[PDB]
Amino acid sequence: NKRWTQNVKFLKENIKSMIGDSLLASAFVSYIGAFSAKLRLELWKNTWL
Amino acid sequence: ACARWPLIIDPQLQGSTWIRGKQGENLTTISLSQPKWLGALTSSISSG
Repeated sequence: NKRWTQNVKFLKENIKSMIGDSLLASAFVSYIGAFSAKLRLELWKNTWL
Repeated sequence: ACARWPLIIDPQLQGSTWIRGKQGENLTTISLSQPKWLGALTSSISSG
């Protein structure tokens, strides 16, 4: 019960947090890919995140 | 996880070698300069 309540509560926090993730993921897959290491990193870590 | 078709910019052929690795079976390689290339694609589209 204690180990399945913990898996529930974590998964409920893992829905809403996999809504903000998917935005970054999608934004990243669509555009980033034509750029070079340094610039790619500056787009998703220095501006988006 | 690509929605659009993957066009790959690969000098040094790192990308090409890895697609042959990942897609091992029936990855039919077709230069645009191949003579019957329209036939080989349209047959692979239909069942490939």
